[PDB]
Amino acid sequence: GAMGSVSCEECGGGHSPSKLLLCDKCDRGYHLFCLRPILPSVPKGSWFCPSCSN
Amino acid sequence: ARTKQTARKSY
Ligand SMILES: [Zn+2]
Ligand SMILES: [Zn+2]
Repeated sequence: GAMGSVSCEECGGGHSPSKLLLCDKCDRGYHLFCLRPILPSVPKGSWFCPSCSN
Repeated sequence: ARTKQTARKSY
């Protein structure tokens, strides 16, 4: 089925969907390469963005 | 972790 309409909050882009991480609280999307610090690959297990990791 | 790529239905 189709992907959802999510875009990266940092760059506004919906490209590179295999690297577009969804936060397990706020559900906003962030490309691995738009995060700072940068992530080199999709993390194993549940993942939380900086605003939600607390 | 979930990504835009994985966030879809596969029937
Ligand atoms: Zn981005
Ligand atoms: Zn978050």
